[PDB]
Parts: sequence; C-alpha cells; structure tokens
Amino acid sequence: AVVKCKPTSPGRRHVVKVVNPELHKGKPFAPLLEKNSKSGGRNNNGRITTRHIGGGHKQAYRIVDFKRNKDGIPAVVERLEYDPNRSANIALVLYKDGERRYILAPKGLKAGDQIQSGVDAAIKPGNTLPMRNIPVGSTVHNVEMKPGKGGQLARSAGTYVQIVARDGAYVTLRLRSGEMRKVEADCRATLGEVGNAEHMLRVLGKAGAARWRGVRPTVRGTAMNPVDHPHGGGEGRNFGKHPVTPWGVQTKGKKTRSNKRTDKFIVRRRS
Amino acid sequence: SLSTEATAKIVSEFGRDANDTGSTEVQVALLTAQINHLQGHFAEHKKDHHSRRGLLRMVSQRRKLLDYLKRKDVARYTQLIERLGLRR
Amino acid sequence: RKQVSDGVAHIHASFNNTIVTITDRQGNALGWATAGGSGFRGSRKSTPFAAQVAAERCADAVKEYGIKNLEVMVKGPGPGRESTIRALNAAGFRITNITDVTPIPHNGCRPPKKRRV
Amino acid sequence: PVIKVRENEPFDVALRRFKRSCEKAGVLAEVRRREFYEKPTTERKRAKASAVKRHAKKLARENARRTRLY
Amino acid sequence: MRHYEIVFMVHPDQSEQVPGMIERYTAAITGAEGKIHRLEDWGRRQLAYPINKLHKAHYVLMNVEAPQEVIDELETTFRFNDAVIRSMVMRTKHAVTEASPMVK
Amino acid sequence: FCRFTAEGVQEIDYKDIATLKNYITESGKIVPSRITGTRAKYQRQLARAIKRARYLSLLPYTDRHQ
RNA sequence: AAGGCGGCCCCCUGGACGAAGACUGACGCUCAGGUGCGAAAGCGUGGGGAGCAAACAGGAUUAGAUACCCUGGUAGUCCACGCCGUAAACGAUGUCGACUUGGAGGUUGUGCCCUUGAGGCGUGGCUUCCGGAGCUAACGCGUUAAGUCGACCGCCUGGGGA
Ligand SMILES: [Mg+2]
Ligand SMILES: [Mg+2]
Ligand SMILES: [Mg+2]
Ligand SMILES: [Mg+2]
Ligand SMILES: [Mg+2]
Ligand SMILES: [Mg+2]
Ligand SMILES: [Mg+2]
Ligand SMILES: [Mg+2]
Ligand SMILES: [Mg+2]
Ligand SMILES: [Mg+2]
Ligand SMILES: [Mg+2]
Ligand SMILES: [Mg+2]
Ligand SMILES: [Mg+2]
Ligand SMILES: [Mg+2]
Ligand SMILES: [Mg+2]
Ligand SMILES: [Mg+2]
Ligand SMILES: [Mg+2]
Ligand SMILES: [Mg+2]
Ligand SMILES: [Mg+2]
Ligand SMILES: [Mg+2]
Ligand SMILES: [Mg+2]
Ligand SMILES: [Mg+2]
Ligand SMILES: [Mg+2]
Ligand SMILES: [Mg+2]
Repeated sequence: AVVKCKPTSPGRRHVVKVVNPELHKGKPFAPLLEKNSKSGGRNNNGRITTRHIGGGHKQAYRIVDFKRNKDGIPAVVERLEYDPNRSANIALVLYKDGERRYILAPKGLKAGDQIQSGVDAAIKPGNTLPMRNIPVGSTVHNVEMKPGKGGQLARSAGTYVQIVARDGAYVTLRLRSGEMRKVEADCRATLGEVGNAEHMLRVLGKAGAARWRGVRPTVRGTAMNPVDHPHGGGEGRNFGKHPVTPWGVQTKGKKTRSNKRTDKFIVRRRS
Repeated sequence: SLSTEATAKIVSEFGRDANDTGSTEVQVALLTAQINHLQGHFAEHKKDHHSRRGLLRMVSQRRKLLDYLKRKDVARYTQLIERLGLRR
Repeated sequence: RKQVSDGVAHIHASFNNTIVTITDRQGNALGWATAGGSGFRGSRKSTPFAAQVAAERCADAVKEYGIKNLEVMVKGPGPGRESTIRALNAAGFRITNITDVTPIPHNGCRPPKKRRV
Repeated sequence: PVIKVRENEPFDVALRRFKRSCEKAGVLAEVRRREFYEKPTTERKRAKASAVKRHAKKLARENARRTRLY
Repeated sequence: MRHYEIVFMVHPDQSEQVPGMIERYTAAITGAEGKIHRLEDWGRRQLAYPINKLHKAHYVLMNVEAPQEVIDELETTFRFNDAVIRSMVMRTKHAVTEASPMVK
Repeated sequence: FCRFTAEGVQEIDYKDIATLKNYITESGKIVPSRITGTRAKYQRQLARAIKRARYLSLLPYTDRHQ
C-alpha cells in the first residue's frame, strides 16, 4: 500500500512509503544468510570501475533458490521476508522433509500456500516446471536461460515473461523489455508475476534516501573542466557539442551490442 | 436474494405462528440477513452501484419498520435489536 | 511457358478503379490489369468500360498459360462489378463460379468520419 | 453468394442470379452503410424517421384508399 | 444441485482417449456426490468451419447435476488439456434426460 | 403462423440443426421475424441458439470462411 | 431512478410483473439542508495502443482559406484506481394518488371454452399512434393529460449588462 507522508518537514513532503503489513517483523532465517561485503565500485585494482557507488546501510545476503531443484516434494510457505539485496520480497518455505529455503515471492503468494517443483507439478503461482510442460501464453518468472543453471530472467519486483510459442526444443519468450528471445524448452520457469509490483511507486523524497541505498551523487558532465569530461568547459553554460560518455562515446541513440554469439537466439530486438 | 430455507428459518424463528411472514420482526430480520450477506458482495464488487441501490432500499425499509416498532412497542424493539445485534 | 488449366479471376472493384488479377487456385498470380493501366484516367477509369478493357487486357496477358476454366471472386462495390465478368466470358472462357468475397466486419474497427460536403 | 453455373446455362442467366443473390444478402447497402462512421444520434434519428415514414404513409394510404379524386 | 449441460469438442486423433476422459469426469462427479443424467458420444463430425487448422472433431454431450466447484475444476481440465479443443458449459433450469436430436 | 407456437416448445434447442437451418439463410445470416412470422420471444431464443451453434461449429458464421 | 446498457458462457447480484392464498395492520406521500449516482470531453498515476482522430504538417480550393476536400498524423479514444460534476443531462412537461367517452397496434404474463388448429371469450403490467369532451395565446395535449382535484417541493418576475 503506498502511503503519501504528511509534510511535517521538507524531506517528508514528497515521500511515498510502500507499506506491506504481511512482512515478517523479526530477524531473518540465520542459516541462509551470509556476508555481503561492499565494494565501492572498485575492482581488484582498487580503481573505481563503475561510478556513483558507495556508502549505504550494511546488508546481509539472503541465499535464494533460483535453481529450484526440490522436485516432487511439496512445500508450504512459512513466511514472507524483506530482502535488501533485491526489489522483490522473498518467501521462507518449509519442505516436508524438513528443509527450509528462500524463494522469490510471487504476486498472490501468502503464508500457508503449497508450492511444488518438478515436471508433474500443477499450474498455480509458485510452481516451477519446464516450459515444454508449461502452456503457451502463460506468465512465468525466474526463468532459466540454460537448463539447471538457475533463473536469470524476470527476477525484479514486478516482472513476468510471456510464453508466446514453442517449436520443438525451443520456446519463444516475450521478455519484460519487449524482446522476443528463444530459450530451450527444457529450462525451468516459475509461474506468476513477481510480488512487489508497487516498488516503483515509491518516492525517496530526499537525497539521503539514496545515500541510504548507496548511490553517491552524480556530477553532470558540463559542470566540469575539459580535462575531466568532453562536455566540460565554457564561459557560462556552453554545450556546443554532441552528448557523449566521459570516454567520448555517443549516448543519445548509439547502439553498443557487439555479441555475434547470441544473435541466433534473438528473434526481434526491443523497439 | 435470500434463499428459501433461510427465509423459512427466520420466519419460524421470529414468527409467533411460523407462518406470519409479514410481522415487523420477520421483515426486519430478513432485511438484516440480506444486508449482512451483501457486505461481502459489495466488499468485492464496489462498482455495483445498481445493486447497492437495492441495498440502500433495504436499509431504509428496515429503518422505517424499526421506527414503527419503536413507537408501537418499545420492549419488542429492544429485544429485536439485542437479538439481531443492531446498533440502533 | 507453363500451361495451367483452371484459374481464378480476382476482381477488386473500387469506386475509383477496378483491378483484375488472374491467378491459379493457389493464389500464385498469373497476370493483372487495371482500368488506369488501360489508358484511362480520373473520370474515365471509374467506368464499367474501363473494367471490361482491363479484363480484356488481363485475358490477353494470361493467353499463353492456356486457361480454359475460370472461377470469379468479386470484391468491392463498383461499376465494373458486372461488365468485367461479361468480358471475361466474351474472351471465350467457360465461367465456373461467381463468388462474392467482400469483407464485412462484425462491427469491428471504426470507419473514418463523414465527408462534410 | 457462391454461385455455380449450372450445366448448359447461359451466362446472363447466371449473372442475373448472382445480382439477385447479392441484392438478397444486402452487400452494397452494407458497404455504403459502413463507408463512414454514423453517430448513434444520427442512427436513432434515421430509424425514427423511417418508422414515422412507414406509419404516416400506412395511415395515409389506408385513408386515401377511401375517398375519391373526381 | 446445479444442472449443467456440458459439451466438449475433442481433437479427433485423441478419439481413443475419449472414454478414459469420460470415465474420469464421471468419477469426478460421482466422487463429488454428483448425479449424471445424460451422456452422449456423438462421434467424429465434420465441422462447419476449420478450428485449429483442422476440419473434424469428436463431440461429447453430458447432462449433469453437480456442484459448481467441481465443474469449475472440470473447466480448468478442459482449459489445460490440449486434446480437448472447445468446451461449453451451459446452465440449465432442470435435469434433461431425453436423447438429443443428433444422437438419433 | 409461428411454428414454435404451434408445436409448443418451452425452449429452442441449439442442437436442432435442421430447424436452425430452416431459419438461417445461405450466407449464415439470421432470417428476420418479418419473413417467417416468428413470435419475437422465440426469435430471441432462436438467435441465442444459433450463436451457440456457431460457437460449436455446428452452423457457419458465414458461407465464405474456411 | 436517470445517465445509460447490444456476440456467447459462467460466478455474484439488484429490480419489475403475474397467479392464488396466507400475514403485519396506516407502518404512508413529499422533502430545504444533506448524502449518493451522474454521457462525452478533460485531469492525475500506472499500463496499453490496431483503427479513428483534435492539434500539427504538406497538398489543393480561393481574392485570401489559420476552413470545408485530400494524404498523413499526436494527445485522446481502451484498461485499473481516483478527481471533475457538467450537456438541447429533453417528454424542453417535478413526484405521489384519485376520477373522466373511444379506436388500431406492439410487448409481457395469466384464467376459462370441447386448444374439436396457430383459435373463441376475458383479466393484469408496460408501451406506440390517432383522436372526443375538456383545456390552451395558438401550435397542440388528450385515461401514459398540457382535462378535473388533493399533498409536498423546486423555480419565474421586461431585454441587455450577466
Ligand atoms: Mg551513476
Ligand atoms: Mg540523477
Ligand atoms: Mg548532478
Ligand atoms: Mg567550473
Ligand atoms: Mg577532450
Ligand atoms: Mg553565455
Ligand atoms: Mg550557441
Ligand atoms: Mg424483496
Ligand atoms: Mg477518405
Ligand atoms: Mg387482522
Ligand atoms: Mg436537495
Ligand atoms: Mg471519458
Ligand atoms: Mg487519462
Ligand atoms: Mg496515459
Ligand atoms: Mg499509435
Ligand atoms: Mg483529416
Ligand atoms: Mg444545467
Ligand atoms: Mg430526449
Ligand atoms: Mg430542464
Ligand atoms: Mg422522493
Ligand atoms: Mg392526440
Ligand atoms: Mg388547470
Ligand atoms: Mg396534470
Ligand atoms: Mg402549459
């Protein structure tokens, strides 16, 4: 539920919270946690590779089942939890044999529901079965690209992928970007949309809410010197040049894909 | 509307003769049953304004029947709203 | 030249022009002629004479394919709605079928607005 | 209007039957009706004037059947 | 309970599996304490127009007095089975039992 | 001279195809009640049954589509 | 109830009418303020977007043509949730009840006669047209009144300005 905050102060004037009362108000499941050390956007050479990253709140990593290999064994959904590592909420499920795991929470999933992986699984939101067993035209998420590798597509808070076709070993997908992509028909997929669809409805309100998320401020390029950026310089506000990267690459429109290995898997590009 | 068995179960519950079917408490409890049954309908279907007009018709009719019962005999009015759980 | 025995005459009779297309029973087109291509323009090409010479040209253009039997699909309202199949008989073709295949939606897409003339 | 020419049938016969069946199924007036959009005001107005034309002409024909002219 | 008239149209190459579907559906209803009133296989029949790029289908009529929940489950069974092409359930005022004009 | 008024049926059956074929034209259009003299109650039942037989491919929607 | 509602199927659901009875026993009518619904266009957020199409562009027409005509075409039209709260939102006729000559239909029930056919005789609801008395400035309305009466409400007071 989105809640507009009352303007008792600037910085609360424009804040929209996303309040979910179903999330667990306690500590997460400790065995499935591990350390997630921050980087600062710096590689093994110590240099900043990706900019604007730094700071933020400490985050523990939640081990999430994307491979979804417990076939045949049904599982009940114990509780829903918050994951700082990702936009979607996670679900703590309990298998019959006594194993607990974290999955991505689908849209309509709640505490007490039954999920089941495997080929003979039913078709309800939460089940994971190969797309040669999934009917054409359904919305799935957590989609594998390779069989047994683990789900890589449609993992963010409100996403889903439509299955538009199937030709033998392959199925054709309608990705969230609008791209039509071929995937082998033996790759697993999980039914339904991903949960937290109103994640994009939040408004941070203030700069600190981005510094909480580890997003350092972005200096725009024309506010620099010509040694710093191609856009820099000028006596006043001058920009008499085409918009490029900090490294002199055109940004407004120029394509950058140069992978001829996967061009056979792309049916149509996005528009 | 309300089903036939639930109607006859109310009629036999609050009717002096199990066939009066038009007494003031019978018409009130039949309205209160259909109202409380349609709380779930309009909680799910909030845009069913055409059915909601029939619901408000039931409420206004129950209120007129209650006000008649109040000035005709108060003790039946108290026993009625106490048994049906009516705030007024 | 490949001989073919049976054929289909598609007739696209609009208000402004009539298009005659001889094809096989598979839709692989054999030859075509239009009323505008029959030496007529503007007011002359929305006439039934323009269509019966577009049909005479199209039969001359499918002369070498050796067609003797022909069925006719007719689409659209126009003046060459009938005089075309008149000349297509008069070429010396035994007519077989005259089917009307004008597209009629079941209240589908919205037509354009009315001409305030 | 899929019309097969019967064996040893003239073409003007089969053509007149095809115009007959196309006028029966009502195609030309359908396309002329669907060439432009007609508002539901204009459609309700044309249907009301068609019914009033049907009706005042039925009463005028039956009343005019009675009285003479010379 | 609620009298339904169910007619479904099976892919004709799966005509052999038809009595297995009928026996499962009948055992679904009577397992759900439902009655079955009429049950008429109509065989292969030429379609009026080609569904799914094919011209014939296998028809089954069934008149049923079942609760609506298992009928909604049966609709989902028709929905996810690709052998059945079309399914139509029409609610009826009463239970009909007389034979169809095309079973004759 | 309504036939359904004569025979006295409570509801027109969509399965009676030879009847519904006596009430549709060659191009699959529903024949109007002006011609057959059908009472408009049975005309509504007939159109509601023809639209179902069209859904079940027992009757065509038109003569052309294939 | 009005706005309005048009393939088919299911689920939930409101209202009307009829037939015999049974029951309560005036419990009714209207309604300022109030509350609710309320076409299209429009606004906000999030989607969607085939066709149509304000704006706009080009072509013509013309004395000119920021238009009609043509070729394109964006918001919009569609969906969800909110807001707006207006129309020649019209029957230009407020709601409820009673009485007052007729005719031809349409629709929807229902009763009776041997249904001796889809008929014959009735009795209810809704609805269309004509028209009598009466009314009205006239046009016309005319048992669904703009006739004869009763209850309550809303409104008008020369044209502009507004
Ligand atoms: Mg950055
Ligand atoms: Mg920025
Ligand atoms: Mg900046
Ligand atoms: Mg500087
Ligand atoms: Mg430089
Ligand atoms: Mg300067
Ligand atoms: Mg400059
Ligand atoms: Mg009631
Ligand atoms: Mg045009
Ligand atoms: Mg008494
Ligand atoms: Mg008021
Ligand atoms: Mg609108
Ligand atoms: Mg909008
Ligand atoms: Mg939008
Ligand atoms: Mg578009
Ligand atoms: Mg235009
Ligand atoms: Mg006003
Ligand atoms: Mg009006
Ligand atoms: Mg007014
Ligand atoms: Mg009132
Ligand atoms: Mg009159
Ligand atoms: Mg007066
Ligand atoms: Mg009056
Ligand atoms: Mg007056």
